[PDB]
Amino acid sequence: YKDDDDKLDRADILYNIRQTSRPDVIPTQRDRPVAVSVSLKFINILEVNEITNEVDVVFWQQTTWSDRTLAWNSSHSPDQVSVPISSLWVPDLAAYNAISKPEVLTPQLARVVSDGEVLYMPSIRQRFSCDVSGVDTESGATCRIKIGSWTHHSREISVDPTTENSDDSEYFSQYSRFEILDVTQKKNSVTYSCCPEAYEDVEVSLNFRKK
Amino acid sequence: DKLDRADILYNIRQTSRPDVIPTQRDRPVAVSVSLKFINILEVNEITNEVDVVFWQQTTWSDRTLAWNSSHSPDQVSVPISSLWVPDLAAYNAISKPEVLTPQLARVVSDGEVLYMPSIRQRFSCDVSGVDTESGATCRIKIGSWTHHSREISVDPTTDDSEYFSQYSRFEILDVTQKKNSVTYSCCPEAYEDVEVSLNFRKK
Amino acid sequence: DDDKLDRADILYNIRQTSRPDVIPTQRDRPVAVSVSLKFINILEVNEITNEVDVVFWQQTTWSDRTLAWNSSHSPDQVSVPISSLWVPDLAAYNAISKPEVLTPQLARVVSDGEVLYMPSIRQRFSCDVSGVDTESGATCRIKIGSWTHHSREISVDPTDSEYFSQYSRFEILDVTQKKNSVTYSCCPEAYEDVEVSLNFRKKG
Amino acid sequence: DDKLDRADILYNIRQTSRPDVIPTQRDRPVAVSVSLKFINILEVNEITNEVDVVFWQQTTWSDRTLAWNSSHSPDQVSVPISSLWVPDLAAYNAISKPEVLTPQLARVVSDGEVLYMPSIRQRFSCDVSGVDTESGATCRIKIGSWTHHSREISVDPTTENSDDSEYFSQYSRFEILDVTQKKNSVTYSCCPEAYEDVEVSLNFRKK
Amino acid sequence: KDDDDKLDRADILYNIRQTSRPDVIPTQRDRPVAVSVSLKFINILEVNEITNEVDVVFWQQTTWSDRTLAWNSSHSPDQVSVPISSLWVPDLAAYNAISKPEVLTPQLARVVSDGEVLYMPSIRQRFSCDVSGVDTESGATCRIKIGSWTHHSREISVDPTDSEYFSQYSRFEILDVTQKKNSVTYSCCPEAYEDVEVSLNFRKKG
Ligand SMILES: COc1ccccc1-c1cc(N(Cc2ccccn2)Cc2ccccn2)nc(N)n1
Ligand SMILES: COc1ccccc1-c1cc(N(Cc2ccccn2)Cc2ccccn2)nc(N)n1
Ligand SMILES: COc1ccccc1-c1cc(N(Cc2ccccn2)Cc2ccccn2)nc(N)n1
Ligand SMILES: COc1ccccc1-c1cc(N(Cc2ccccn2)Cc2ccccn2)nc(N)n1
Ligand SMILES: COc1ccccc1-c1cc(N(Cc2ccccn2)Cc2ccccn2)nc(N)n1
Ligand SMILES: *[C@@H]1O[C@H](CO)[C@@H](O)[C@H](O)[C@H]1NC(C)=O
Ligand SMILES: *[C@@H]1O[C@H](CO)[C@@H](O)[C@H](O)[C@H]1NC(C)=O
Ligand SMILES: *[C@@H]1O[C@H](CO)[C@@H](O)[C@H](O)[C@H]1NC(C)=O
Ligand SMILES: *[C@@H]1O[C@H](CO)[C@@H](O)[C@H](O)[C@H]1NC(C)=O
Ligand SMILES: *[C@@H]1O[C@H](CO)[C@@H](O)[C@H](O)[C@H]1NC(C)=O
Repeated sequence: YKDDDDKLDRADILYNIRQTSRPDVIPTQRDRPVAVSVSLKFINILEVNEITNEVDVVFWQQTTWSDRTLAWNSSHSPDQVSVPISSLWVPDLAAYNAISKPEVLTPQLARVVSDGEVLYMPSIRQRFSCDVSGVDTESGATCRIKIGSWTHHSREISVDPTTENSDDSEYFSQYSRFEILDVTQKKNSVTYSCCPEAYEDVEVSLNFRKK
Repeated sequence: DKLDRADILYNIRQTSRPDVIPTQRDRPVAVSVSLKFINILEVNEITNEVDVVFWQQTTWSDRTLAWNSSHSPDQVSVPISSLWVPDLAAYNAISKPEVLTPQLARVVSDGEVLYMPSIRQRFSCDVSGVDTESGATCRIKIGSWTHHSREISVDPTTDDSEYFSQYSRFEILDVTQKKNSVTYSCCPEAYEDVEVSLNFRKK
Repeated sequence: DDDKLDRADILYNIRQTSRPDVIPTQRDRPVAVSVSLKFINILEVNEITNEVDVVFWQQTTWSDRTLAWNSSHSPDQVSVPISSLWVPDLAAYNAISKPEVLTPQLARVVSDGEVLYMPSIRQRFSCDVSGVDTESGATCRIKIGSWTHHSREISVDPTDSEYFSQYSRFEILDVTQKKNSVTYSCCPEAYEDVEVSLNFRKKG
Repeated sequence: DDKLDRADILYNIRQTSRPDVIPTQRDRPVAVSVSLKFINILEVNEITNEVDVVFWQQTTWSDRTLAWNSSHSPDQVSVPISSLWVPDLAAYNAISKPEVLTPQLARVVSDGEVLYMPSIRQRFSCDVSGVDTESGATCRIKIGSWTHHSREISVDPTTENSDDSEYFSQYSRFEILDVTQKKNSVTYSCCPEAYEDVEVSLNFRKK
Repeated sequence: KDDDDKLDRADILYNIRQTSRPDVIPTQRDRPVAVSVSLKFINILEVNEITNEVDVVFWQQTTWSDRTLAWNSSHSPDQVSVPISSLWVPDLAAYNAISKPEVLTPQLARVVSDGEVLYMPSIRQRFSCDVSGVDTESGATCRIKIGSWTHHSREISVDPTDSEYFSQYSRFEILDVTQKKNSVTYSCCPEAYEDVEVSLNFRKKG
């Protein structure tokens, strides 16, 4: 703050974050799962198949977590900096019903806050297999997207689904063939017969309609 | 906590040889492959081609990666570039395997390594009778590309209802796997591969 | 100017001072980043889906005057791979494809410390196409800003078809680039963005 | 087998192996053998004269500086091809990048032979006329080095096809009739020297 | 006949990487670097009559010299293959390309012992150009601008030069190909940038 556009300060913070960050290791502070907070803000619904139950969409994946080893006294340093994600540890998030690669359309940077929180918001385009039934009714279709960690169980990573549907058309495209009805993010946990340990995910329920 | 996990990752990088196969004694390295399908995206009966998504459940061990986890974590997530991985290939594939998931493996304390990419990939196989109640049966041949049977053995394993999409255009009747071997006129040595047979039909 | 030795040394100097991940802010002032798009063709237009497939030259310029040298007996500009430089993390907010880059990824660094960067980009967008079969034409807006830097770190300044292709199915009516400000009911600080207005139509 | 034997052989290869320099022993060209074994014909366009196919590029050449005594050690190993010199093979009538569908590894034999066989999907312009008849279409593919003279790289075409059935998809909408490979040396106004290739001729038709 | 001393080739390659400067224009004598560019078309695949776009495959014959790479070819090879990773290469771009160039060949060059570098990627790119009368006897006449992307004329000068490499199975034939020197000057920047106009005149067959 104040002296925020201090280039030397910024260089040093980044040097520090690199001396300290370990990108392949989960920043479990203590014992608790890393609380990974995830929220999708959709931008567009591009392609929709009534027949094959497949949607093409574009969403901003608002993602956050803390690694307080990264932290620093921002008394006379800047409050945040931007850091290429290849430098930081990043939750290994994935969509379990994804049917195409997550396509990132944005620079792969993240903000680190002086308190050790990281804000990561990539713009993603991706296809899913989900219920497209009734997309032309006016109760609308409801497409459910499941996202959590691919390899870290619940005692290692937990998903917080805190989200608001009020600001939703601050994000969505005025020019879509579709319109958003509601977005519902519910936290739940999934186990698997083969395997111990429950994996936290957020279930993002996308309610939408052809205009 | 994470200084343990950090140090376990250091040990893995010390010992691991991502390019050399971890042969115990003079035994083959035993690889378990088990496909659990999630989607069947496209199917052509005129060309005999299929576009599927599946979780490739894979396990083997390297005991040199093992550690005493009395008072340290039991497993850790590790980037597969740091480990040896079986060089597996679907012999009858017709697209590159597109991996949909972070390329991370789980390394267990005993030296077991758990790796399971979600894969999207296209195959040429028998689609005759997809529109029929008895369904088409498509076999996918997965084995090692460079290691013959004395270096790598591929052992199948395993139920399917817990993975496959309800919203699919198709349903799964049955998925069965069997160990198979591959030889060639030109080439001495046999190659193990698992034959996954996907029996399926339109809803 | 072309004395090769001067050039290898200027590039060595730049790689010593260049901090490719750190913003070149000076005097606790933002980095000023002029952006201007020069459209080069409009390849595919879809009026049912409101998507446009365009190819454009993105004139980008800003300065880091630590990179400066005394060119009194030295070349005034050099070409420098952008791997070696900080670059504004520009993104198009209503893009729907990743920016496919058709050109060598070099920049020109000028002895005064100004950096001239201009990639040819083909990218699909979600914009307004209604009226493209009308003489007043479609108007399609593209919003470009920094992805992670708010206004106090990065500013984006605003500024015919000397560039546009004469073999496109479409003709350009006008282009206007106004500097608008973005905030969200979410995050405190404003983001500086240049809204580019492309008014164009089909020929007939 | 024996892991540290295998590790050590890898170390040895990475000491001696020069991935960017041709392995010319006793000053004559590197012989490269090339055998294509088609796995499927996925798409043919009869009017645009283009075929899309899948094949196994059986490639072998020798690099004797790579050799070791295999009395009490493995006979071959697997090696990532980026640790090795590979021939710079190209298909002159290819109209798409080669899409390698398999692990990019090779087998180094203890006599210094390299064994490399990528599975490849590529599109070619060739003759697809008569694909619906039964003398068939014959699609000629031309492969050779992109930058090396016959004096630097030589191309062995030796090739059987009695075993075509072992490779080709039974479920293809086409059937192979024959595949013959002929060496062929080409000169260029550009350059003094001639560059060898191999014509592969894919005589095929629908079923 | 000493083209094959493998150790000799190792050392030349060693010498090249020591002297080479992959990100520095190799300007001799305060000359601009002279780059010859020459296209030998191979195919024309997807001509679209309405969008006015064509899809071509062509071998970009490209050459220039860097005398600092030169060695005595007296008792050593005349040329060597070298990865372009290790050499400077002109930042050439097709100004009216609407797709990225897709290089279909190993990205190597030949360095001759005089410092001449021969570089020829086979390329497959999509262009926005005049495709009027493709199925007439006059043909379509599609022109392609290829120049340095960041170097002006005092830095790089681009110089020009049948149908001997064009595919007979193409649905098109080549009438003529002409290549002209050219400049350019934008109401934006002072200097002029040299380019090459390549004029491909062609038509459907029959
Ligand atoms: C509360 O919502 C969030 C939760 C977690 C992480 C990020 C956000 C977030 C950040 C955010 N910006 C900062 C930011 C941080 C980091 C990366 C990119 N951006 C602002 C902004 C402005 C213009 C383009 C893009 N992003 N904007 C929105 N809508 N949400
Ligand atoms: C027999 O089962 C296996 C055999 C070998 C390897 C993996 C498995 C396995 C692991 C597994 N998970 C852990 C894991 C290990 C490693 C990588 C990713 N995941 C659970 C889980 C849950 C939610 C998303 C993802 N993975 N889940 C399933 N179904 N199978
Ligand atoms: C206002 O003009 C600009 C502002 C900022 C950055 C670049 C430009 C600019 C540069 C420019 N050239 C130099 C250049 C600099 C750097 C990179 C590429 N090119 C000339 C030229 C000519 C033929 C192809 C390409 N570029 N041309 C145009 N029209 N604009
Ligand atoms: C005459 O045979 C060849 C000549 C030259 C190069 C390779 C071969 C070759 C090798 C070969 N295998 C070894 C190998 C070496 C290297 C890479 C992959 N494989 C076995 C095998 C069998 C099933 C799938 C994969 N590979 N199989 C066949 N059919 N041909
Ligand atoms: C006037 O001719 C040229 C001018 C400038 C640059 C290249 C050439 C050139 C070189 C050339 N060959 C050498 C070479 C050098 C380097 C890379 C690839 N090849 C021969 C050859 C052989 C087989 C495939 C391809 N090219 N062939 C043709 N047609 N043109
Ligand atoms: C941060 O630094 C300031 C220096 O003025 C100091 O007063 C303050 O106590 C420090 N805070 C912490 C938590 O160390
Ligand atoms: C592992 O280490 C613990 C102490 O850390 C020791 O008591 C034990 O004997 C060791 N071995 C096994 C198999 O637990
Ligand atoms: C640059 O150098 C020249 C001579 O080397 C000198 O005359 C001049 O004062 C220096 N500084 C500037 C800003 O030109
Ligand atoms: C191989 O090794 C053995 C023992 O090291 C040695 O006696 C022999 O001469 C070597 N060469 C051959 C061809 O056996
Ligand atoms: C090397 O070059 C020099 C001068 O360019 C010449 O005198 C000599 O004949 C050449 N060959 C050898 C072997 O020195």
